[PDB]
Amino acid sequence: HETSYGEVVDRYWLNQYVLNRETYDYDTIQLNYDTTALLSTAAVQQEFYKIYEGEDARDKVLSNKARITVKVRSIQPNGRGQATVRFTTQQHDSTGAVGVKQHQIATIGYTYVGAPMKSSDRLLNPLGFQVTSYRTDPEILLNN
Amino acid sequence: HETSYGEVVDRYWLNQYVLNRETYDYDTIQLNYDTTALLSTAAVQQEFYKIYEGEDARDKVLSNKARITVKVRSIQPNGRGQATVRFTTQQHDSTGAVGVKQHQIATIGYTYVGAPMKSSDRLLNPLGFQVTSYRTDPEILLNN
Repeated sequence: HETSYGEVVDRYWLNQYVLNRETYDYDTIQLNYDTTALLSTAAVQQEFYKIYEGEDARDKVLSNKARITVKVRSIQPNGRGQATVRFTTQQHDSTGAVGVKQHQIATIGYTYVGAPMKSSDRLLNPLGFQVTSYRTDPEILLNN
Repeated sequence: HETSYGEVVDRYWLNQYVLNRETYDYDTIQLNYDTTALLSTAAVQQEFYKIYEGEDARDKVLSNKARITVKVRSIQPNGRGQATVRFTTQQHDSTGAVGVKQHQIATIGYTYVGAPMKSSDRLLNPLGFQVTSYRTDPEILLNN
């Protein structure tokens, strides 16, 4: 139960993680941010929080004047606690300007630590899913 | 695996159901509505959809001019496929008018039907959680 809960359950949590972390939408940002934090180890929390700190904090810069919309294309767990997630992001400014679609890959380390101590956390993270490492990179696209 | 996945997992799904079904928030209604539909049997879907149909359709009436905020207080599964959920609702109009807090009980029948056929559904409902019956009633409050 620590390493994996099988492909379907691991994909559920990985999907929830990528969607909540990579989406930028003022309408849902409280939920997206809190979900991402809940599902991250302390070290990954600190990495994520920096996106929302400082002069370039994403919420300060985008405000309610742009959305970053995320489409997950595939999720491949290796069954050993790592996964890759292929996803696209695209920024839509409230003015109607649309950015170029970005093809990305998240490389994710994860584990399940057991039911959280606090009832409130346990209600939203029953198995103690925790992302232990997270990075994103451009996808390789070999055109023919 | 059909009747229950244990208290912690059943509470996760029951909580998600009540929050998504009973919350009214224009900012999250697409997600709330779709989640509720996904997690309901066809018969329960038809009951839920009626809230959003006709002249008194809740989205038509409240628009983006009010929110109904939900606080779940307790969730008691019986381990046999039924649960009660104690929750409060309170309407906040965008003007600042606030309604009286409503103390409610949801009586819920549920089951798990297995991984959905469609990949898209399976990513959001990995175990095939399905609400098979759902009603809400005022909570009994015996004051002393």
